Amino acid sequence: EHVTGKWFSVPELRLRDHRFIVPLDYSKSSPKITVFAREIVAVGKEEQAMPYLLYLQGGPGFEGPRPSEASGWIQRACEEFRVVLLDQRGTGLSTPLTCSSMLQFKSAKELADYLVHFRADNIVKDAEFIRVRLVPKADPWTILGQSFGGFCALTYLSFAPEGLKQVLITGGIPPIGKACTADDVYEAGFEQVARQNEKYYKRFPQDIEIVRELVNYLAESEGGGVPLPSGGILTPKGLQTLGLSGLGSSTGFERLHYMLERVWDPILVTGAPKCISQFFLNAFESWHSFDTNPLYALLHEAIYCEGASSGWSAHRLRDKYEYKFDAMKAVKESQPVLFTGEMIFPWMFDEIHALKPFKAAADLLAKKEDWPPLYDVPRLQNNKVPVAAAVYYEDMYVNFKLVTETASHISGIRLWVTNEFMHSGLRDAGRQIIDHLLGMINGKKPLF
Amino acid sequence: EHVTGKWFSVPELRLRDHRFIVPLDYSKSSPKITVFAREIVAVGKEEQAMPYLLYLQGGPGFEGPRPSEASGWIQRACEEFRVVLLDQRGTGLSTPLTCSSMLQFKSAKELADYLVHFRADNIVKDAEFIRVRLVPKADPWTILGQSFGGFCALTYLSFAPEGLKQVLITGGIPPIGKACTADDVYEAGFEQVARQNEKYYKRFPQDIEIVRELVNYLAESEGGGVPLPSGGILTPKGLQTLGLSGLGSSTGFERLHYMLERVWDPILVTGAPKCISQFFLNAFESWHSFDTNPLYALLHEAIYCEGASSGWSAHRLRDKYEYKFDAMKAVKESQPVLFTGEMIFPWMFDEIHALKPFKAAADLLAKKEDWPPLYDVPRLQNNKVPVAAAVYYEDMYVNFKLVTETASHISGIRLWVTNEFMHSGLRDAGRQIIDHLLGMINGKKPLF
Amino acid sequence: EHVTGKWFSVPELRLRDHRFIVPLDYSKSSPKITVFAREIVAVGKEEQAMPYLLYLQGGPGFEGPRPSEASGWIQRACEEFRVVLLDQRGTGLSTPLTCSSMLQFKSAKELADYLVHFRADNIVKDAEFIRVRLVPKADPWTILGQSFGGFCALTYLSFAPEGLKQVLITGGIPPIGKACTADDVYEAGFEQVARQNEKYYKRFPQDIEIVRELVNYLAESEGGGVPLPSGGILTPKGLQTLGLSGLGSSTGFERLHYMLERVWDPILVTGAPKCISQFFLNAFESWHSFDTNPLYALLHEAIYCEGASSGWSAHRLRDKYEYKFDAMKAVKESQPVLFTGEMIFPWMFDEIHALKPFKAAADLLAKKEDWPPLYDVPRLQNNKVPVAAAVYYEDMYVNFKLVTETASHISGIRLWVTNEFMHSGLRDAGRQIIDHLLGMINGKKPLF
Amino acid sequence: EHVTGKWFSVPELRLRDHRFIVPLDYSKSSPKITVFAREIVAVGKEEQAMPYLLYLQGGPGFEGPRPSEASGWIQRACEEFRVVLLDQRGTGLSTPLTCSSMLQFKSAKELADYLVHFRADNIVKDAEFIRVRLVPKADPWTILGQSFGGFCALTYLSFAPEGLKQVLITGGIPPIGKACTADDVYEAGFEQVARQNEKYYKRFPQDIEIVRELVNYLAESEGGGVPLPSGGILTPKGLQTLGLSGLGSSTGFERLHYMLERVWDPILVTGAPKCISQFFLNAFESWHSFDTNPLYALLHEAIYCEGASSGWSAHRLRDKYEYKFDAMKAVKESQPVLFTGEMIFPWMFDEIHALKPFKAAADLLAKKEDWPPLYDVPRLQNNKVPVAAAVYYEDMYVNFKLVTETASHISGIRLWVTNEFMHSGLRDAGRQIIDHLLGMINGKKPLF
Repeated sequence: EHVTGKWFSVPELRLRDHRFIVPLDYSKSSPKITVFAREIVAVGKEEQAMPYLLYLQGGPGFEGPRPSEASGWIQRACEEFRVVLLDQRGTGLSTPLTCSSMLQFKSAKELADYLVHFRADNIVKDAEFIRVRLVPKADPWTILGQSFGGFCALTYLSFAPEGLKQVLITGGIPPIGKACTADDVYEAGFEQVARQNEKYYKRFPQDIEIVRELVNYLAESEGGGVPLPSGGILTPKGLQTLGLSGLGSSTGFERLHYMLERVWDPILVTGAPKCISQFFLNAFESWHSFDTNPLYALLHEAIYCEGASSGWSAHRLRDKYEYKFDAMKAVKESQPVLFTGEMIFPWMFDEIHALKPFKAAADLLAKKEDWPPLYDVPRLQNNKVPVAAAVYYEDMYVNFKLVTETASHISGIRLWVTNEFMHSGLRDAGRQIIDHLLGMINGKKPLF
Repeated sequence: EHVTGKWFSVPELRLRDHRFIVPLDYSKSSPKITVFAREIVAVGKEEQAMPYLLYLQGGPGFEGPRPSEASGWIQRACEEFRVVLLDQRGTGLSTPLTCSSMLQFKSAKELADYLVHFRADNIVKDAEFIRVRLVPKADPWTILGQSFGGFCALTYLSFAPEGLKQVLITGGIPPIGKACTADDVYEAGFEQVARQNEKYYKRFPQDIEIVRELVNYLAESEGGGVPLPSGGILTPKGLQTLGLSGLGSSTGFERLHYMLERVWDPILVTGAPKCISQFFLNAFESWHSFDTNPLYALLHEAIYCEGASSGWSAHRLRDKYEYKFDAMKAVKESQPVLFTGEMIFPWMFDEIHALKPFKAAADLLAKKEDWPPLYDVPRLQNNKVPVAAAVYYEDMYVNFKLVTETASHISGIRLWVTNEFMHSGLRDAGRQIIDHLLGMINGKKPLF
Repeated sequence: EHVTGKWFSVPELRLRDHRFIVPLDYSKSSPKITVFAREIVAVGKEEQAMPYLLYLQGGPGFEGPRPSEASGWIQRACEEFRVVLLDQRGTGLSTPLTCSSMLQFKSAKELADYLVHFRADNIVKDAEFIRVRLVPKADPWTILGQSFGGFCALTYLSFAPEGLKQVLITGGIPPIGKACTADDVYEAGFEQVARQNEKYYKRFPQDIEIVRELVNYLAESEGGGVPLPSGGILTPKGLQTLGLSGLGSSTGFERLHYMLERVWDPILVTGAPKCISQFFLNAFESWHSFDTNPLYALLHEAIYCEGASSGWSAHRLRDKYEYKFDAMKAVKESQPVLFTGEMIFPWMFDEIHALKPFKAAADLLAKKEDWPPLYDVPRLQNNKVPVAAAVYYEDMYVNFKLVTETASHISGIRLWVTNEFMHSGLRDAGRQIIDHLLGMINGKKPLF
Repeated sequence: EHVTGKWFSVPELRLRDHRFIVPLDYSKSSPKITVFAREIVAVGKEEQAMPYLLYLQGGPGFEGPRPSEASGWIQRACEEFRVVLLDQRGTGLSTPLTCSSMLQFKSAKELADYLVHFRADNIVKDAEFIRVRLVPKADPWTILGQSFGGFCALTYLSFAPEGLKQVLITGGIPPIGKACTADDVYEAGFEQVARQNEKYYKRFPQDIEIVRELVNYLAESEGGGVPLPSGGILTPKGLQTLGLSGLGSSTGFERLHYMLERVWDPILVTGAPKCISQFFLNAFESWHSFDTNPLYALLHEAIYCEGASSGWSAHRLRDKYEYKFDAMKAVKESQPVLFTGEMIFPWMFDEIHALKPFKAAADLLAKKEDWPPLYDVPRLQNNKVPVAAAVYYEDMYVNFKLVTETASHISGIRLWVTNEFMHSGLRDAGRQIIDHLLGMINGKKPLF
């Protein structure tokens, strides 16, 4: 089954939507799920025969871009390609596993045994099920992957590379070659997270006292925290999560300072006490995404598993660095408190109200040993499909050593190391990323 | 008293903060208030002498711009001046009246006697208190007003105009010359709101069935609306206020369609009912500002009063148009339901959870009939300060027929009527708005 | 003693020469030396007071840029500073140690005791001697260093750091922290040279056979070679030095392909023997710089020495890599012949006619211990001068691993890593380099 | 017989080489010669049908462009045409007549009887033999020629107008209508050469003494000169030959001044004699091209012959101007000494070491009568092929008055006179030269 809507406009572009009915598990005919994609073109090119580009989104539970106008990489891509934006399984409009949707299962065993079908390998099987129907004569297409969309791209080079014309990857080469790589990722991740904290306080020296005051006030409170507007808790452990975007994203240092300006509430009536501001508690409750995209909490470590369980791998490895990462040791010893990022911890399923009912199913995932494979190293060592990659030298989401060690196992890969961009660099000056990566494959900047 | 911080850097900008201690009520010495402003200059110009520019922010209750990069109108303004961004009284870092802050007052009589000090005719006395201390030799300065910041600028042209070099306005010309203009504003408002709804359903035709089905489900639920995560309710009246920014801001039409794509949850497991999605409820609760900036609800109609009571004028006028604006009538007579904007109603203080304790103080303000005046028409009728205004022809938030009569009383005003921007226009290619406005005063485009 | 010439013109640029009389060695009063510098400004600014910039030239033994028009980085720099181009002592117009000029010394010991005064520390004492006489008020100035000019810049951050406003470096961070780093620099050099040879034959597959047929005819010829026009000899060991400019720079891969097409001359008269072409022998003799800049042979390995000898360290290291770099093993075993990098060898003073008499003085330098030091790590660790550096990821001359660890010993250095450019990146796209490196210090890009 | 190679890449361009067998003399069909042309296109256009363009390099005996990137005129031409670069017979890869290769001929008569086949009429026979099997359908093509390449192009319009779509010329219009025009060319040549020397010493006044001191030293030296590194001799007549490219070409004035700074070696040891520098003698030996392209000396005056001999016409014409061009008279009278233009003299074969053995064959050519035709004026007077020419008003190499008489005989020629450019202009402003000349033919700039 395949159905599609009428064309519609946003300023400078034309858009259309497609819906497919596809197997839950390709080992069976039944049950089915819906999968959704949106096709985009520049004005006046609705019927024109052109090459196709597939975009694969940057994170385990995130949806396709949803543009309001032509800008950035989409505007540029539309100068050459039909652009296809795919809503990955369980997110966006492709059978969504919202915090309300996952309450339909009676028991944690049923939820865990459903969630295992949503992973990188099935995302690639759905992309192949789309191009054989969407593309004229079932021709090959180009793919662009950001972050986790780059991990999907290496699974596509490993299995069914016959559909690929050329591959572009931004900030998205994974480590490969072990039954679970998660321990090597987080052991290196804490070192970049520590260095990004160094840069933040070096730029904004005044904040060291502000976070100190706030960590005391949250810890001296009767529960080790304070209630948020949506019935969750803010605690000194919860405060340390702001780094996930506040340190690793391109506007993060700028925004994190402007939020720490508004922490306390003013005394209007004399004799009233000093208090935490409702504006800060509302802003914190709106900063993260886990209460909205819960697959980014549940399936995060499972992207590294290829034959063994992760067992809450980030939570083990925090104990190797907790002499500097404990907020309570920091305030006692007069050290700055350190923020953390791209890593998840068991206690988040206690403090975040929307995750409360999934505490059991998250452990059944964390303990699963029998994860199927994601990559094929003997094939990648023999690859024929052209590959270009943007590699960021100071990236906290994927470590540079793990990238360059892996790049030796892809046969023909060309890559540019640059220091000039954060992990967000396909959004921030995205136009020149697409020009530079296409230029290598197209032959404008030949082997150098 | 006046205190000044150290400079800090944002990409291509240099920023510094100033804090002033100011009378609550200028009729006496004390109590005091703290007022905050941020001074901005381009790289390398911290010590250079240049003309000053003051920005007056566009809404009751809003903080100033908070820039994370140079690019926008601020980049242009920094080519010639050292832009000053003022957090208005009670709105931002200037002793904010957050929800948690307003709970300090023991009775509705105390809160209502305090909120009356937070109007436009005091925001202009703070601006005069600042320039005599901030500007070299206390020289005159130019002022830029967006929306409600234009209403402040007209009080400045009538009271203490001696400090002004020239005035630039975007939207923001009020009706003047009655004791309460709010009836006249809202009688015009429902006409543009009806028109803009026509255009929305002409552009996205399939949404006519999506809102219908949703209004029926919200009417059939127990006690009407479904409960929101913060303890509010989504009634079909609450669904109609979604159009406030959705129909009147430049990105609003596309963003409102992409929200209506997400309404229901998928039937993942057999026998589970059709159900409203946690994503839609969270997005709805994140859409409006009244919990974040409650001073925008409390003092909205009170900007139109000069010695007469508003008495919930927006709610009186709705009954004149109820034959088309009643959502229950639309689902029975198969007509499209209409959304609304820039109008606040009594029931919001029953239903938006953050506003629940302030209902009594909102009625004491709504029934007040002895406000001081905002304007002085005999002085506007003798004005010598140069004035340039950008006037948007199809503006939802201030009406063209009321602007064009008021523009006859300002003695030397030049104004540029255009269809090509919505009310958000200073944030939508603001570089050309500031160049075109300055070109009319400076003499690049002389009178014709 | 100090003299200066009259201004003269070049398209869009106005030049002027200054000549200084300087001691041969400091801590003594005599003998003297002349040192030459050339001031450059954009049109009409000759009388205008501006900041100064000094350019330190990139090869040991090379004269300054000598421009024919305003172009590249000189066109940019003259928008802001009064660029000074320095002919380093022993080069250009500054006491030139030309291949006939050095024949005035009656013995090899006499010559060797002269050449020891021409290192990087004395180049910084010359630059200090210029500033205090040339610059108004004797103020600080900004220094720019390509390659070995970056080695000079780190001695200027080690000794006399008071003269510096800010430092810019390009492909020029030295290794630091050992008595002689040359064995490491070379252990790493043969690794990158092997990589660049792989890319060359991967791009031009036909050249594998053309260098194997050529190495054979040269090995079969008398003495294993053929006579050059100046009476030197071409041998299979001598042919490998084409890799220096051929593999390490930005036009070398193309220039080296167009030269290898020209190797054999045609049979015009039947029965005439197959012979080596005069265009190839003339272009090979014209390809290197050792006939023109003999100081680039004699002092080259000495730039890595502090209190220990080099002892022909590049020749000592090729013995570890012999099995791939030997050209006669390569033809016997049917493998491609490799070309070599920025290395000097004992035999090079026998093959090249211009170097023949300096063979004895080369050994007296190569075996010399008690070289005075160049760097002061305990001052680099607590530096306060701003420093920016362009660092190239696939550089053949300075190894990335040695650069990135040495950058950790400068207190505030802002390096940017890139793969976009080769070592020549200030000549090609030089505008970008000055805008980006100034932008990291000036404030256009703050720390992230 | 025709062969073609595989494609290869340089930055922004794709290149391929074609090799053809042609007769030595078209009247006998034996012996054979191989001719080489390189085809160039922009990226991704290898297969696409677009019009061909032929380029004629225009130094007698010089190699075609040999590009390493897209820049100048080739970057622009490839926006419209399939560019074909022809190595003219006897140079580049088209069976080279280099020094070592001409030494196969047994006697001067054999050599002279070979060289008479390497002229401009046969270059057109070769170019027509290529079009008929390289171009699809054997269609017409556009041609471009600088200098002697425009010489060639008027013989193409004389003898094979069927193949020409249009003609573009950049200062290659010769004076036709006599049996040998060389006496007219050199009579008008010494006038320009004198006026260019007056501009040089007016721009660089300090050089007047430098050349005088150097002419005295060369004349007083043993045997009337100083020995070059290659075993040639620098005599004072040899020093005057710098002007060939030092005056008439675009950077010549700049370069020639920087070279005259380097003349003398310093005195490092007290009482050493003052001496001519090894840098200067190596630079002078590297300045001229006659060692690299001996066909440029041997077949120079032969381009002006159409039935009468040249008889060393430049050497004879010099006698009319000897009162100012003799360097020995100039020093004795205390006048400036003048550099010479593009011209060749009998003594060059006694002083340039590579030319020494060809002295006899040069005189057999210089005495040859019965040279065949080059032009057909009764066809040029009724030509129908479109022609566009860039004509330079102060050109050293082709005299303007000889162009303006010849341009009256071509029927449809449009020419633009300019003083903006020296003779080199197609390499200095390439882009705008091709845009301006095509603009006359295409109808951008109609008759006016």
